[PDB]
Amino acid sequence: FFGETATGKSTTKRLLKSAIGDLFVETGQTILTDVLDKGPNPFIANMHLKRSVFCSELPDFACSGSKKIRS
Amino acid sequence: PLMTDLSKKGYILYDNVVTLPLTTFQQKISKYFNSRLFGHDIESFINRHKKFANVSDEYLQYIFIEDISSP
Amino acid sequence: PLMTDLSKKGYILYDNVVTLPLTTFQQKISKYFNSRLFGHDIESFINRHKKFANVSDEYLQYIFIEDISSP
Amino acid sequence: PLMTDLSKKGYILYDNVVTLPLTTFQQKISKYFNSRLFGHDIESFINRHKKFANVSDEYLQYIFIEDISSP
Repeated sequence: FFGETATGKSTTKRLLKSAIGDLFVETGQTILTDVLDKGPNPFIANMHLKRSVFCSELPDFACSGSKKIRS
Repeated sequence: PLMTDLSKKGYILYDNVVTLPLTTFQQKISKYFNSRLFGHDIESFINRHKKFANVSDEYLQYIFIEDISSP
Repeated sequence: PLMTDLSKKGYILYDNVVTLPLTTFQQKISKYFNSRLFGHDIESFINRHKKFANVSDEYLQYIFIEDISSP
Repeated sequence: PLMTDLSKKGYILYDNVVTLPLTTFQQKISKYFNSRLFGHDIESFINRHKKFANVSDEYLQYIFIEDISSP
């Protein structure tokens, strides 16, 4: 979902969460950057038997100290 | 309609884009604020739309109000 | 009211703000304290207490007692 | 079989590969595709095809499709 800020992208988020119920979950930035095969990573644990995960608020990647996303 | 004064500066309107030299931008921002302490945030701001349109010419699509408002 | 008498002693009344040259305070504190020994401590105090009047001039918001009291 | 005319074009059968210098690509195609910033993705490969011949001479393994076939 690409666009400028304050374009109502969260409106669809809040509509879909209410429409779906418990099957929708918001997940932070751990899964696309941080390693999940090493250490305790409940992020992959809670997604079991879920129908929708969301990920947002991704910051700048060119900033100093920002970890580049491993594919 | 604000062509006249810009045409007095020798600039040429290409693709309805006002040619703002990068050096002039640095000069006008440094006239008001320090540039050494404001380098990181400024470069982060400009990296989003920075591109090499020419080998040595870089025009910015932002027009300062002080350059178009008569004193 | 007593700023004018201090004004002739190297102080400029800019926006009712006392302007203190750096070297005046450097010499006054180095007349007794070896600045080499506590250079880091003085530097830490400075950047914790530095105030930017403008891009170039730096001033301290204090008036020495001997500056106003006659010897 | 095209070595009859490519010999006059500067093709040299070294390491069983005949290609073009890297310098001519910047003026023709890479004018809008800068290699100083966004070219790194290919540079990692390019460095694996360069040879210890000259520091100021670049030898890139790329042949234009239209350079041989008449449009």
